[PDB]
Amino acid sequence: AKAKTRSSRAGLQFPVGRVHRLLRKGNYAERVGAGAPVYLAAVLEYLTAEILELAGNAARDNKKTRIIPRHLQLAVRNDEELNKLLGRVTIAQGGVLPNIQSVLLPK
Amino acid sequence: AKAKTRSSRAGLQFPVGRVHRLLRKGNYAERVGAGAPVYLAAVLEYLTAEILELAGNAARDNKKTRIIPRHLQLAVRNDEELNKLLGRVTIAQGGVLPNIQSVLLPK
Amino acid sequence: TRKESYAIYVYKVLKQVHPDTGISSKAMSIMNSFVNDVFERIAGEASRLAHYNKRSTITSREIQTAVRLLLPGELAKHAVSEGTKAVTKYTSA
Amino acid sequence: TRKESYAIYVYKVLKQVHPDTGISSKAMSIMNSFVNDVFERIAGEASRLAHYNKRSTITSREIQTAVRLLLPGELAKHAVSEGTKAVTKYTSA
Amino acid sequence: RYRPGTVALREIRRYQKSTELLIRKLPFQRLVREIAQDFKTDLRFQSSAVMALQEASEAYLVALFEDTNLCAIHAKRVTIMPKDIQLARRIRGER
Amino acid sequence: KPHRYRPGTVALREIRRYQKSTELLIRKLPFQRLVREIAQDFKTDLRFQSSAVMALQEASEAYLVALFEDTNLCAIHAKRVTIMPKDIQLARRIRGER
Amino acid sequence: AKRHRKVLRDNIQGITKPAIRRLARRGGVKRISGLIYEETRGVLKVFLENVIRDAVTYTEHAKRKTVTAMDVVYALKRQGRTLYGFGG
Amino acid sequence: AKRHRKVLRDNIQGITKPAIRRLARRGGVKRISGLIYEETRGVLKVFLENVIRDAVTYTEHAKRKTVTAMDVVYALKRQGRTLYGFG
Amino acid sequence: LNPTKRERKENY
DNA sequence: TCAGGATGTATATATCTGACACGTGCCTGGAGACTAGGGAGTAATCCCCTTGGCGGTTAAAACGCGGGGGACAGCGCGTACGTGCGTTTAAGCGCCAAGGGGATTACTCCCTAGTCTCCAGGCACGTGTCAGATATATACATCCGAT
DNA sequence: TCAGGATGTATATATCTGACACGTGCCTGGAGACTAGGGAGTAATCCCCTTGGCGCTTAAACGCACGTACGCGCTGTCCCCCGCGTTTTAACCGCCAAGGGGATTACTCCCTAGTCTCCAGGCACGTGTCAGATATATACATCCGAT
Repeated sequence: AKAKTRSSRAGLQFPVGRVHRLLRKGNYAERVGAGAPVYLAAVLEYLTAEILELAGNAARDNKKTRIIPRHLQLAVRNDEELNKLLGRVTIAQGGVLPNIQSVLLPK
Repeated sequence: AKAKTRSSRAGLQFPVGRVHRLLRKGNYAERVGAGAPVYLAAVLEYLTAEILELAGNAARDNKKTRIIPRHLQLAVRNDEELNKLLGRVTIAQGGVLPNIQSVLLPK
Repeated sequence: TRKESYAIYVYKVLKQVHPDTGISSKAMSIMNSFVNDVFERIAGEASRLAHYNKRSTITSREIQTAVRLLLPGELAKHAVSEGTKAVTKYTSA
Repeated sequence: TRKESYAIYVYKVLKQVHPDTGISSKAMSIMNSFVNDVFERIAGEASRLAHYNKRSTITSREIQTAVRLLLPGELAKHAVSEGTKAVTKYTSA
Repeated sequence: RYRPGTVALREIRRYQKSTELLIRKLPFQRLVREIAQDFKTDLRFQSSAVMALQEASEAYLVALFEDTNLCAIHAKRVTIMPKDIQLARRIRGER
Repeated sequence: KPHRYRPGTVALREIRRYQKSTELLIRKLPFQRLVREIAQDFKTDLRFQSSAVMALQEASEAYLVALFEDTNLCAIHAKRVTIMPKDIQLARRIRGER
Repeated sequence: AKRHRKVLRDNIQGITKPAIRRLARRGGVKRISGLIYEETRGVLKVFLENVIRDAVTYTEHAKRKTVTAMDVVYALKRQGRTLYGFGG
Repeated sequence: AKRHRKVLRDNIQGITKPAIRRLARRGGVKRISGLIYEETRGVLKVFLENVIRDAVTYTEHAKRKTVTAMDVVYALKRQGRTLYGFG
Repeated sequence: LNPTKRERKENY
């Protein structure tokens, strides 16, 4: 017959066959279900889309049309949610979000 | 022929068949060697002996002939290496190591 | 010399949220590493959950609970909603 | 019923080291939990170590390497020495 | 009667020797049930579960109070204050 | 008399110009020399790549910046404005590294 | 006029002032301010919220309605505060 | 007389006062003391020792002689401080 | 090198 | 300082209840073939990394100086903690009632996975380019140290 | 308080390059049979948890009152650290040599694991004891605060 990719069937963008292979080859368990790759692909797709949206907003705010690690760092640290998710992670070439203790400022 | 256990012919006391069973049916790798259970049993036996000897020392230091979680806590926290290995664990019913800051004492 | 990667897929995702912006290569590597990290975290938690309950299989229930138990609150809500709708669409179609 | 314990082996090691003492039930449970925790740490590190090298076999080499990675300082040295002693005695016998 | 601080050092000696529980049992157990009410209705709790929760809470609070005391001593004081405890938590990646 | 800023303003300008860029603040050759000197730690003569040293320097600088932030907070906590070795020690001990 | 339950006390205040002081002494402090009590109550409430949330997630995954000690141990280890003694 | 080295001040001295001061400024401090420049070298040397120890252990197990960026990344992740980017 | 019997603790 | 109190601190006794030793069986680890595929050893190719040395540009780094302001020491002082005593109040401990929740323990099947067998079509790699991000200069408007 | 400087901040502009688009080969994801075992449903059986209560003992928790000592504000007085000018030197490219190390991409093949079949020794569970550790009292010794 004619092939219908699982990514097309589920309506996602991320691969589902590749995720299935990774589950079956990383020996996480003896047998993987048939909806687990789809669920995992959807979750990864959602997280990627959300962080990319924040990064693009930051890039526009910086008058640039290309995401960079600094923009990723700003997107992650500026919201209290991806900051907690990516707590221990150090994004290379990220820098720090700027703040100065109010005590240090002059009169 | 007569059967002798791998624990005995290895010289150890900790079980080797049980360790092999766990390694196999633990989803750690597809296929398991034949010296890894022996090595793991030896290491577990060494660590157990070390901590037990320290605990027994503490127990006799308090004039008692049965190791209790308090003595386990005391031995673990007084030995620095075991303290680093078990830095993040909390032995239940272990109490705390006695310590009063020098500044707080009276003049 | 074939090295699997997520660059094509994250680029397809990017080109529908912000249909005009681009992305540099170093940022692309960072995103690929991020996706690998999240995948590994979720898969490992699901494996441990399956081990705890004597189940020998991983399925959508373990994936969903691993998501709900790793992602913080409000983010996990949307993550599980989207995962569920994708799975239902896959099963129906 | 029929839950595996390690308790008898811990008591055997105790009666080897200090042949006049004993262990309360809470201490025995704590020690069993410690053995299980360190076992799962070593096994997980060995599993990841084998997966990193495109290797599909747990063996004594990466058991030793996981021991060296997790145990700090003198513990690693003594444990490695004892493990090698035991494995060579086993193969010889 | 006694000069100030004498009873304090005495109580520190008392409570660093013991291994018992410090928060009352039933008040903590009631707090646990009440705070677990919101996540999901009609949850049961067994005594071992509640006891493990209390052990964890006591250990956490004791370590926190050590950190707070060290912060207070660092600032040339002996009394602890919410400033000290806030600094201690926020420097540990919690706040 | 020539123009001379009061003590503090140049420091504030440096703060707000270094909290905005992303480069590396430790020089690559000195850091690499230090790394290879330490690398007689549990082996002998070794070969390092370039990405290895770059990653190591990234992690090192991130760690040091975080430590300095915690130290600054500790120094402010004592109603002081100069960081001190006691601040370093307190901050590094509360985190659990000492 | 007391058919309703007008009489009731808050649960977080069940963590008494002398209990806070006992914890403080075992920590090794010598003088306690007046606001340590409220701040400690807040901190304890937050910690319990997190741990119990994860434990309940485990239990409801397992299709049960009782939070077991082993489930609490799982949640606590996940938070990163492994606890020895209650099995596992 | 001079075939002996008599050279190479310690490599930890290569982490200079202004580099330490730049790190401090990015941290956000205004006024610095004079012994910070020694305490920070101590802590840096300790951190590097730990990370390099783990990386070299991974390299030795892999039976190579080259420390790889992936080995460094694995060492950092084991220590508990993940690094996105390299690898 | 047959490592044996390390810095055993002293009192308690 | 010394005697007056208050507080751990050893010590003998009785209680007990928790650790330890002992028999059963059943289940799992061991002996013993049989086999196939993972891994060790080999050969070929190419790119990266070493060690010792050289030459050059040019920003940072080292040094010195002067001057301010931030630190640390004292001096009150007036709270806000402590310590102690009396008294409620709640923790803990028992007991009553009936259920549901749950964890084995033991069969049954359905169905949903893994396995193999082709076979096209996703995707990774190797090719262009041109649009975005640079570095440049300049005018400006915008805080900072003295009236 | 107002005029006098030094410093980002915008502006516009020529340049570099590294994202983005396109075409091919290869491998792997999908379609399609076949099957077997994991898990879902059922249904006994025993033990724990719940939600209402009730009555009792006995320490802790609370409240109240002196009453110190210490946290805080002010003042003083150094001295140490920052800002700035001046050298100089070490990083940073660019180079050169040869060879080794590490990744691929095939071939080969031994040997060491999993997979079975039996089969007995582990070891866990259910009992029945004793002794190590309390709890009281009880006398002893041993700081601490006020005359």
